[PDB]
Amino acid sequence: NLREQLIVSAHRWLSTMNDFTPDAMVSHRTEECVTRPAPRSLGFAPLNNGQLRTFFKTLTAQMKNFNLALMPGAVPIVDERLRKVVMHLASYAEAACGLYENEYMVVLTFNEEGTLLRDVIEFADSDYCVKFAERQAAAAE
Amino acid sequence: GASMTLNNLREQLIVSAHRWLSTMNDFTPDAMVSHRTEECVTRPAPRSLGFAPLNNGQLRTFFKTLTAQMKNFNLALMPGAVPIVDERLRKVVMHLASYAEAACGLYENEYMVVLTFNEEGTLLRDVIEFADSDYCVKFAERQAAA
Repeated sequence: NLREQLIVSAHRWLSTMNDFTPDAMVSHRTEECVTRPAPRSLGFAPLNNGQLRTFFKTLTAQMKNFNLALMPGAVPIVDERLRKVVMHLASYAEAACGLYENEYMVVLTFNEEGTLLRDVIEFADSDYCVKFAERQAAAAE
Repeated sequence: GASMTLNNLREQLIVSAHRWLSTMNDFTPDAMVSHRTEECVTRPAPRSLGFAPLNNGQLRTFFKTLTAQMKNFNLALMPGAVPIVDERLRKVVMHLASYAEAACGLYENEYMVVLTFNEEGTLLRDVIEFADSDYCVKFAERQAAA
């Protein structure tokens, strides 16, 4: 059943982000998979798997105990025709300048079998991203 | 008629999602709260913006303010985005861009919206509006300065 497979693959993706190693975080993707941070005002460019893995190499060295979880009451929204899963998520991590806590709407798109990830839209709380960058800059001096 | 067999809830949900967009672009308070169930709320997100949900009456009052302060409003799918439809849950997800003209200049926001419809797919029963919160905060600043 396609709906069940898409949900399994969406939970697997969540699991690989929580593994929080660069190899695990880019696992189970198609060759041409693209990760697209959003909203556009953040100015973060999309990433292929190699660009993403390189970014995670530094991310996983600067943050610890990353956790991604469904928001309370949130469920996977599944479009079987488009092989898409939408999830409302919360993140937590530990940084040099304290705690990181954010909120996201994520759109996952899978291949036609529903077994490999081929697109991610990661729509973050941009106010929090901006504030966190201010915190990092504050620690820089 | 009744003895013909069927092979279209997805198409119905897409029609109602596009109707929601078109009535938003009509940009009158009445149009902007139309085709909703009696208990429907609009839920601003992320939580950091600090806004509680608005019921139909609260939302109409909000839009009376908004339609008095902005001109040439447009709400539309982001470039290249299409509606994402979960027939089982009666949900439609849309990545949207807004445009309007205010006293302080342009209003240009971006959202991920989750519409939930009633079982028949003909009335909106819930909206989550996940906004670009940095833009929201900056636009509040720009408005205060003016």
